[PDB]
Formats: sequence, structure tokens, C-alpha cells
Amino acid sequence: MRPPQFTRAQWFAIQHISLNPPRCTIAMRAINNYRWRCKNQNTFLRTTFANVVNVCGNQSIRCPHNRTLNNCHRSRFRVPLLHCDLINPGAQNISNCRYADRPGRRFYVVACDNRDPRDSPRYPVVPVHLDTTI
Ligand SMILES: Nc1ncnc2c1ncn2[C@@H]1O[C@H](COP(=O)(O)O)[C@@H](O)[C@H]1OP(=O)(O)O
Repeated sequence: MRPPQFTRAQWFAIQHISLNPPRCTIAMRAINNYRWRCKNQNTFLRTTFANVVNVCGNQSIRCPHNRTLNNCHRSRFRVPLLHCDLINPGAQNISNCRYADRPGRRFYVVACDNRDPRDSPRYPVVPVHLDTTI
């Protein structure tokens, strides 16, 4: 459940965009604050919001994880990433979750939609979901 105070685009940036992320255990705290249980896995794309918006404006394709949607877009280049892996599953409380940091590099596929009235008018079309990385 995305917290109502944030638009889909804002929650996407909070969960998946970070050029220079801190350790996973630290970065994930803000995200787990709004959940019932700690997130098992989360990926941060080391790029800028502006760059993802550009990927939105390219060739459209069916979303791999949900082919009924023809609103996905694949990046042209592989981008560095930071995978955050949960260490204590079901174990420790949602207050003391620790993560392992794991670097990676690949293409990403995002679903994009029309901006929310609360979003910046500068970007008519914005990224709202990370479908997968290849
Ligand atoms: N509207 C949506 N469309 C597609 N995937 C979604 C949507 N809402 C949540 N998800 C994805 O479902 C999974 C489980 O959601 P949750 O843990 O909140 O229940 C996550 O990978 C999440 O993506 P995301 O990682 O961006 O949150």
C-alpha cells in the first residue's frame, strides 16, 4: 500500500531512484515505516528522475509481468543498480530490519502514466512502477 500523501510518481522516486544511496539498512527505514512487515527486496536505480522520464517517451511495449498493459518502456542502456536484500525474514520486528547491499548492472523496464495533478506540470508523463530489470 502506497501512503496516500504521495503520488505514484513520488513514491516511485522514493523507492527506486538514488544516484548515491547510503547503506541499504539506512535507506530502507523510510520505506518500511509505512509497511506492516519489512520489504523483502528493493532495487535502487543509480540515475536521475529526469533520465527515467526520457525512457518513458520511447517505444512502448507490453509489460513483462503483466502483458495486458501496453504502457512499459525499456532503457536503451544498462544502468548501475543497488539491490537491497532482507536478512531477517519474518524474524526480527519491522523496527529492526537489516539488509545486505548488492551491486548490479542492467537494463530496466518501467511503466509510465499521465501525471497526477499534484505532480510537477513540467513532466506530462511520469514513471509509476518498476516492472523488472534484465
Ligand atoms: N499498482 C501496482 N501495479 C503493479 N505493481 C504494483 C502495484 N502496487 C504495488 N505493486 C508491486 O507489488 C509488489 C508488492 O507490493 P506490496 O509489498 O506493497 O504489497 C511490489 O513489487 C510492488 O512494487 P514496488 O516495489 O514498487 O512497491
